[PDB]
Amino acid sequence: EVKLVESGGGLVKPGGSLKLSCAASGFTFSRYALSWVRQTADKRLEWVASIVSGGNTYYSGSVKGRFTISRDIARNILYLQMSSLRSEDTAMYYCARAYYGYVGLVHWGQGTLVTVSSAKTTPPSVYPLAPGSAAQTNSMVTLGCLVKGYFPEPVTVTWNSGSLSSGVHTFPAVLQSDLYTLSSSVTVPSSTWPSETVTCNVAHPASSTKVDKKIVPRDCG
Amino acid sequence: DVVVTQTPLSLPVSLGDQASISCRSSEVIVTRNGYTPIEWYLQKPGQSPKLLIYKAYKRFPGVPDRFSGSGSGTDFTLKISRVEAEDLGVYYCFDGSTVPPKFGGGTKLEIKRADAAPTVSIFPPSSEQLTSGGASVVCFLNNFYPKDINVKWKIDGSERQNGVLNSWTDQDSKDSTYSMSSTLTLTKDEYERHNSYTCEATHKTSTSPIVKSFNRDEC
Ligand SMILES: C[C@]12CC[C@H]3[C@@H](CCC4=CC(=O)CC[C@@]43C)[C@@H]1CC[C@@H]2O
Repeated sequence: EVKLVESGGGLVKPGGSLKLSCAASGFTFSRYALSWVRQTADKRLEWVASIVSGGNTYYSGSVKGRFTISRDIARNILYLQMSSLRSEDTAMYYCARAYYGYVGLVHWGQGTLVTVSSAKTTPPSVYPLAPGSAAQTNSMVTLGCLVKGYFPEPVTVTWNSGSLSSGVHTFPAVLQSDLYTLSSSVTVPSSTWPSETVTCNVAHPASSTKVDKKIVPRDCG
Repeated sequence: DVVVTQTPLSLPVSLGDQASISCRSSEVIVTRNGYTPIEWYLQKPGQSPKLLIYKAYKRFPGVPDRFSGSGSGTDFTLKISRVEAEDLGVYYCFDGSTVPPKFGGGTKLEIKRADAAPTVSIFPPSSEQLTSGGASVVCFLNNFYPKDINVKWKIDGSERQNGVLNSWTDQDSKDSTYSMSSTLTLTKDEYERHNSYTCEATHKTSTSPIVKSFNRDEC
């Protein structure tokens, strides 16, 4: 099986440097042309650089002179050295293998995220989202969790450690002035809450933060 | 540096119907060893992009025959015979005629389904956040279609424009609906200076806005 896996992404200050890795497996590493493609927030795709079996390397205008793509044939790892990182470089970086020759980009990995900014890493604040009393009760009830003031992306949210997975809607984070905010909602039978516990689990790798917030019905004395 | 223009930006299609996506290159395609360096990719929600068609009309193994590619000189088209729910996602054409190879701006194929109004829920700020001086009122609008929707926040009756943060999920393949989140952020001082809080949702499905609200002084 062909498999390519990116790693190395993270938060970096402008002008800084970062080296990305892409572990290859399931094929003759030096036989194929390997490429780096990035995807910006507007989901647009931009070819970054490629290295063919010949060793020859190529770059995109914006990259030229700042990035360097290389490979360690022995360890079966593709690299992307970055420097003079500009805000414009913030994006999800994927590595892919040509299908053959200069034809097609296949087996892209899950990608690694590169955030270039001056803002400092900030732990998320996790707030529980409880309804309005009880009067407005049908068979279902919707609860939620607000995760705001963290940086950088990403953060993960699960419900009941993952036990609760159906009826969930997690919204893409929005950046408002150097800080992200995200929310997740979950709908459960009104008869099971708050009888049984409903808790959202939020993890923020960048800050090694991990928080579990139980959703408790509003005060109401 | 060539320029690849993709059309349209969004393509709503009914299941069973045909999908047509096109790409024009600001320059005649430069054949490679004869074939044309034209390729199409599909990136499904939360997944990495994948190859569908290459050489302009060649089907990468595993891709259903429902997918076909055609075209010539700057003009190229991706066609999906009978769209299935799972086809949902963003398509991209790729023109690697010269360095640097280029991607079209993408086309979000959207599954057309019966209009459905959103199930709206409003949540007041949490104790914990108030204790910190912040105050965010949240409104969830779930499982609706079409995606176009208007959400107005009213505090004690007046429309609030500043301090809102909206976010939509991609289209769910299970039911073809979209869900949205609207967050109104304020200061604790202000939140306690008013009484009523409401999010009004105007959706094609009704000239009557769906309204949800609560009074800061209640249960
Ligand atoms: C990126 C790619 C490998 C690198 C190829 C590219 C086609 C255009 C091209 C022309 C060159 O002169 C160098 C290699 C490149 C830059 C191929 C398109 C699919 C394949 O994976």
